[PDB]
Amino acid sequence: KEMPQPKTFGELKNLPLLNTDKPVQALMKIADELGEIFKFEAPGRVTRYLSSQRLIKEACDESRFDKNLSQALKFVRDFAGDGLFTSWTHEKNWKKAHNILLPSFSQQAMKGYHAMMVDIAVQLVQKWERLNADEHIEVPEDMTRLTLDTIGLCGFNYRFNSFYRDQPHPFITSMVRALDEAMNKLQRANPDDPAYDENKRQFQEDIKVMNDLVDKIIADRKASGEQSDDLLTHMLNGKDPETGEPLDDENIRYQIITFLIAGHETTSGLLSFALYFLVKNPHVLQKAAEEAARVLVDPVPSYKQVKQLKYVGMVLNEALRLWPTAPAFSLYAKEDTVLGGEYPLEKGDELMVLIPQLHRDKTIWGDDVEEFRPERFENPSAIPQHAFKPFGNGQRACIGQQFALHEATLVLGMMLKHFDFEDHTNYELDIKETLTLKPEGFVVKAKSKKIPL
Ligand code: MNH
Ligand SMILES: CC(C)C1=CC2=CC[C@@H]3[C@](C)(CCC[C@@]3(C)C(=O)N[C@@H](Cc3c[nH]c4ccccc34)C(=O)O)[C@H]2CC1
Repeated sequence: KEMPQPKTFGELKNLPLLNTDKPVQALMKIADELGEIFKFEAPGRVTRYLSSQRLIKEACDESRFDKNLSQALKFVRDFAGDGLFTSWTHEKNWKKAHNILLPSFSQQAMKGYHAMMVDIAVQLVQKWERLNADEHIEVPEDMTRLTLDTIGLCGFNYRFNSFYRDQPHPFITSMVRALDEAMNKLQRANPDDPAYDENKRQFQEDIKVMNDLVDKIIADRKASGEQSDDLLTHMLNGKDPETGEPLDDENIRYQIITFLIAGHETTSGLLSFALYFLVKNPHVLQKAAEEAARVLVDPVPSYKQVKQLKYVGMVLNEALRLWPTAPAFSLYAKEDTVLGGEYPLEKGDELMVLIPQLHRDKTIWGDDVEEFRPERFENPSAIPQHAFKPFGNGQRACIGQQFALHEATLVLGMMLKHFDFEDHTNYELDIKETLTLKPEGFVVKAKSKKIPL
């Protein structure tokens, strides 16, 4: 049949609909109006936005569809290169890096990172214990300090020392400005008016800053023979069991840059949304706080204790349901195929999965999809295949999922053990869109339960 399409702007087709500060939220409203699938046309390109589990369960069939690099990922590839996130599945360096790194990101590998994660989580708790009575917490700012420092220390034994600064690390200044330039180029019609030579100049300088610190990190480690159990040691020593080859130093740099992007606001967003929903749902906060107090009986949490924070895990899954912090991914058709018995696609045709809309499919979740209810995840096995996809799909799924959830469960556990929280401004959710999503200006007050560390 005829696929629905949103409003057009003459020869510009649908392109101006993404000339907005909040394109994901705009696409969600278009999905609300048009339903499970809509065509999006621009001069020279056509994609289809999927919102229903019924169609997304077919999109997630790896025999029929593979990961596409969206324009967003193609612009990020200028500095993330052939790292896992910005590689095609058919690139030799994708399969090598995947085989070498995947065992180092397992639930079981988190035992080795736990001590380092505790180091940064304790720095967060001590910061909040040390605030004066009249002061508040800038939640996304503090969560980003935690997640960046955690990936720096577990990733390559580097301390960003985010709790010791207002001003970002020079690497982060360049990474954030490079990510901004990549996202800004999406809505940039003609990028060659002489105003955009200065953007392009700044872009090349930020790439050089990122390449220089990371190449130096790798070079320093190769020299010292120092064997830290971090991802960088794993990458310098590891061999792909298929090819028998290791990663080269350039590819290792791209992997580190990719991990630092991922571990920044994409991961801290989960913690910012989780705390937002907890302060807006005080009975849910109380239930999560009762679990944290019952389970976290030692001054520092153990790996086994974090694994026993079941309700805190449910809280984080329910935050990922409503506001997944990497809210879309792109696929292409491996062969001519028919989607949902109705939508014929040619080989190469592109799909975009709109994850926030998938997570609001009433046929899966029931009518009250806007409610924050962690009890939806009492038994995560009960969720049908391809209904809950905040970490993407199949062999191209998030490699960091167990790392992100261990980090988030540990620190949210400790926060709920150590503090009562107040929504002292009655904060109005305002979701800022970058490469990720965050509750912009989210602030709370934390009152110590005066429990020692
Ligand atoms: C919450 C936190 C969080 C979310 C919601 C998340 C979401 C995603 C989604 C969705 C994809 C699939 C993208 C696509 O185009 O299909 C993906 C791919 C990826 N992610 Mn993770 N990601 C992390 C944290 C997250 N990632 C962390 C932390 C790391 C590493 C330290 C990480 C490293 C990756 C890598 C690497 C890939 C690419 C995997 C592959 O294609 O082989 N990540
Ligand atoms: C780096 C990772 C984390 C990201 C992945 C993304 C995937 C989908 C993106 C994204 C959410 C940013 C907003 C545009 C959107 C929804 C998209 O459809 N974009 C399509 C369609 C599109 C929009 N503008 C374009 C300009 C040219 C070509 C295509 C487009 C695309 O990027 O391809 C974006 C966030 C950043």
